[PDB]
Amino acid sequence: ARYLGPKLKLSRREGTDLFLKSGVRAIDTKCKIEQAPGQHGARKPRLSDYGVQLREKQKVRRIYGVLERQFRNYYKEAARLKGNTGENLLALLEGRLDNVVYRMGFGATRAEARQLVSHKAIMVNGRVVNIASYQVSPNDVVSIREKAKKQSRVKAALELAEQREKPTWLEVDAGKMEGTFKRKPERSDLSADINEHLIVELYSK
Amino acid sequence: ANIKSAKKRAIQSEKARKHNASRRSMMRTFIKKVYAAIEAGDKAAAQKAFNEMQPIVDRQAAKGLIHKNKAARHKANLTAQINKLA
Amino acid sequence: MVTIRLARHGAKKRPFYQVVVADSRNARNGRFIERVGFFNPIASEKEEGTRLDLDRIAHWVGQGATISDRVAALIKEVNKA
Amino acid sequence: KIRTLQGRVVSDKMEKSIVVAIERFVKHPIYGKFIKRTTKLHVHDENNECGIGDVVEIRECRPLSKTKSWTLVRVVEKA
RNA sequence: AAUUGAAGAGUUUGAUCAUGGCUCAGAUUGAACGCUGGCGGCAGGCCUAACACAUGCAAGUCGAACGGUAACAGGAAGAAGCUUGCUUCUUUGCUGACGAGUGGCGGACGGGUGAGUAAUGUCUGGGAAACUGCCUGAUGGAGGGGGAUAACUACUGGAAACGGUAGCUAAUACCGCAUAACGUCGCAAGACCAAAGAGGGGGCCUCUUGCCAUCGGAUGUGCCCAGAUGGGAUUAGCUAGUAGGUGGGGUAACGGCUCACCUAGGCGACGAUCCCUAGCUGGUCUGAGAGGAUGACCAGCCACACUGGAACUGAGACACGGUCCAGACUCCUACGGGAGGCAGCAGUGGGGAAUAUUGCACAAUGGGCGCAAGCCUGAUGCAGCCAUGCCGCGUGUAUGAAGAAGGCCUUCGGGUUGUAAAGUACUUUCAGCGGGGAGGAAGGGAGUAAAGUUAAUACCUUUGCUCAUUGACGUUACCCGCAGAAGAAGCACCGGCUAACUCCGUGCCAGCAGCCGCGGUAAUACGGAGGGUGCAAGCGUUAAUCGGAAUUACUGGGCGUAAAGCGCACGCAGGCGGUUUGUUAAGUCAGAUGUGAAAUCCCCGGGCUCAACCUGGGAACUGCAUCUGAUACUGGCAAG
Ligand SMILES: [Mg+2]
Ligand SMILES: [Mg+2]
Ligand SMILES: [Mg+2]
Ligand SMILES: [Mg+2]
Ligand SMILES: [Mg+2]
Ligand SMILES: [Mg+2]
Ligand SMILES: [Mg+2]
Ligand SMILES: [Mg+2]
Ligand SMILES: [Mg+2]
Ligand SMILES: [Mg+2]
Ligand SMILES: [Mg+2]
Ligand SMILES: [Mg+2]
Ligand SMILES: [Mg+2]
Ligand SMILES: [Mg+2]
Ligand SMILES: [Mg+2]
Ligand SMILES: [Mg+2]
Ligand SMILES: [Mg+2]
Ligand SMILES: [Mg+2]
Ligand SMILES: [Mg+2]
Ligand SMILES: [Mg+2]
Ligand SMILES: [Mg+2]
Ligand SMILES: [Mg+2]
Ligand SMILES: [Mg+2]
Ligand SMILES: [Mg+2]
Ligand SMILES: [Mg+2]
Ligand SMILES: [Mg+2]
Ligand SMILES: [Mg+2]
Ligand SMILES: [Mg+2]
Repeated sequence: ARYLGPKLKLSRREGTDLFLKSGVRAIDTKCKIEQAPGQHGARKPRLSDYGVQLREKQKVRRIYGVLERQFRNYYKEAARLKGNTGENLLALLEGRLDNVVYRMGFGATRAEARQLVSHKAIMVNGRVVNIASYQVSPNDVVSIREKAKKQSRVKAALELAEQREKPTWLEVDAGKMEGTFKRKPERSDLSADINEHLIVELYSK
Repeated sequence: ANIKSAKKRAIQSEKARKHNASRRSMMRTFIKKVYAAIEAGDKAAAQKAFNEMQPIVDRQAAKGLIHKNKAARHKANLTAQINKLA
Repeated sequence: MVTIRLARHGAKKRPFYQVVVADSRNARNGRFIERVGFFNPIASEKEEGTRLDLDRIAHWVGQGATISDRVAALIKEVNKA
Repeated sequence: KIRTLQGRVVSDKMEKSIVVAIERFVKHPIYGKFIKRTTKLHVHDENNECGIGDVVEIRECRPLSKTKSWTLVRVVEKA
């Protein structure tokens, strides 16, 4: 129900940084990021169009740490919701509580944010929520519980987030360890490297 | 019967069957008297038998042995037959 | 006869009652004539945990329908017991 | 109004009874073509007024025999 | 706001285009099997033998209808050891009560199953000739008598089951009589028809409740019609109560429902009859849709209750745990004769690829009886078992080059498994252990005060007010502490389709395989390994449905040569119909009204920490009927 294996294999297969490490070091100094894993990694056998769609889907899944059944349900919800299906899917993924905890800088990675959520360190609107997939809505306040404010993990994670592009759809107070989900991100707020139409097409087959 | 109330019900409905059968035989006998008098051609005897029967069918309808519609049917049929006779 | 009673819906350990008008011989969750409200015994604060169509209820009552004890208590409570 | 049906007498060989073919124009549920469909009704004809070929207006009534639950209203146009 | 909706690929050939079948990728399930398996929430769980069933339980209740008193728990009248307290007494329907019995109501519900049924069913919409316990509105009545009969007693028959005889006794059991219309019959005059008491209180009265009649309501049910609802024409004729009429009978009611007579009809290529199969619907799965497939759970309708048949009682049954008969089977027997029906809930055997506990509780909701208290309730609420599904979560999180050891490959340089381990620093969800602790408990019972009733401060009824209490689940949800990464990862695949490649082992063998195919020494296709890919507490396989299949083509295909124009023609039924005017308003179109159950789907919200689940309003239910309009087109009619 969670991927527990080596992390940089996933990035190396996707051929890009999935941000599955804290980012204290460059991912180059920890692995051969330009080479796919395994004995025949250096090879680069032509990828079919199906392969391209599959790899895009897997890359987004692995960024956010979502298994296939949950991800498929996300696609179904995005298709049901009014508007652009791929943008809806990205918005749903960004709304996850573990992802929001990471985006506010409380967790060094999304897996650390997930553990913070799971281990009951996170409050949404003053109430403990330990569900990683909980959907945060606009104007919600996400805070570190008082018992967890002394954790060195969280201070280090806030330091790390200081050295990333700050999301504009959130408002974090690193002193009180509180953040506000102002609005759902638009597509411009998310990376232009994600090609979500490929995921939509994959699931529409 | 396996259930106590079912055994009591069987006894009670047998008792009622005997009671009802006696009453129903009596009422049918009086109706048949009216019909026999009609067939013989005797109006006066037919009317006398009808006057005997009428309270009986009315009372048996009041007691639920027959529906009041059935008593009304017997009265109407016999009256129509008796009147169309002379 | 015609009764006004509670049909037990919802989920296990979390009952939700529909207030129905029914021939009393029918099953509790079966055939009914008209639904005239609901009662949520575990409704949260700010939630409307009871709604009754008192006009329809009075129409059926002035027409011979009896009222179960729970529904009678609910009618009294909609009128501030 | 009174609900009525109009149709062609196809048999009058019964005493006080006739058979009336009622015609309806219905769209086919699959192909969409409007097609003609016939309903045959045993109708009570007191006075034996109707002949084979007349067009009669009929109406529904209580059962009068095993197969009769319709009665004559009038002959709209005679044969 | 509530229709954001539509992908192909492989394979015929030396190659090509087309045609065309086969096959695959998807989604789904009451699944089963193999490998594996941590937790929880919610749901689901005999699809086969409508096979046979051990055992327990699934329908009672009312003493406020009645005679009563078996038992008890006492209040009285009379009684023995030997603790000066005391049993033990013995009696007594006096009292609370209550076994058996009469009586009332229930047992027609609830629950099960899908055998039968292709239309006495079901669905949608109309309808007329009906009955309807309990509930409810109105108006009146509610007098005065009688004969019994259980129980009980005595005797008596039978192994038993079950009876027989005689004598007592009661009623809200039963039956006359009276009374008798706005009831029934009758054109009318007339004639005729009912009933029951019981409880609480009181200086017979009053209150409550029950009883009878009639007409209403409501609910339920019976009946009728039209359209719809599988397959087969290598089933084309079927039918004599048959079709209709008249009269009698019959039913709650119309009706060949039945009978007598008369007429000779009735059904059928718009598919009758016959044969095969089948419970129907809301819906469910699939699909862009139109369709196709389907009817498990949930809800509506129907049918059935060992098999065949029958009626009785009753408001209601031709009656799952009633009666009678017959049959098969099982059992008891003293051999004469008797007993039984899990397709209620558990459960057993059996059949099967396969489907669970002989559990807890009436606390809640509902049902029966009761004035109530309450009793009953395998309905139901829960619990148990099972990864059967859906959903959620965990199995750690940082950091870590020594790019360690081993494995594997190697062109012998190295590459890879690799930040993966280890090491270091953290976090404790869930599981374990301790403590804390909601909500589903609304009522009901006692007193109390007012009314509101009366002769009455009384009974009783409504309100408030006080008291003490009511939870099966249950060691509940949930919350807080404790210890420590500890207790938690597998399954399929890697020739193309199709994401994922190499070495050794084998040598047309062993074997694989959905299709195309692979294997005969240099196999990414067999087998093991290393590496990898996809899913993940599951993963695969099989079965089965729709999709892809525009491959039955309505949407949406073809027929010169690929399969396909009858050898040719005439022609009935049928389909179709030049042009103008009038009329009609059937089709068609517009609006409205009724209906289209709820659930489900969809949209918007709301509740469970989220989700699944639950849930409030909407939309939708594309249909049908009716009414009112429109008149271009189609149809009818009239004139050209
Ligand atoms: Mg899961
Ligand atoms: Mg008929
Ligand atoms: Mg009586
Ligand atoms: Mg009298
Ligand atoms: Mg069958
Ligand atoms: Mg299609
Ligand atoms: Mg079907
Ligand atoms: Mg009867
Ligand atoms: Mg029964
Ligand atoms: Mg049984
Ligand atoms: Mg059973
Ligand atoms: Mg077996
Ligand atoms: Mg019992
Ligand atoms: Mg409580
Ligand atoms: Mg490939
Ligand atoms: Mg080899
Ligand atoms: Mg098709
Ligand atoms: Mg073709
Ligand atoms: Mg040829
Ligand atoms: Mg040819
Ligand atoms: Mg030719
Ligand atoms: Mg010709
Ligand atoms: Mg024309
Ligand atoms: Mg019209
Ligand atoms: Mg609906
Ligand atoms: Mg919410
Ligand atoms: Mg809704
Ligand atoms: Mg015209």
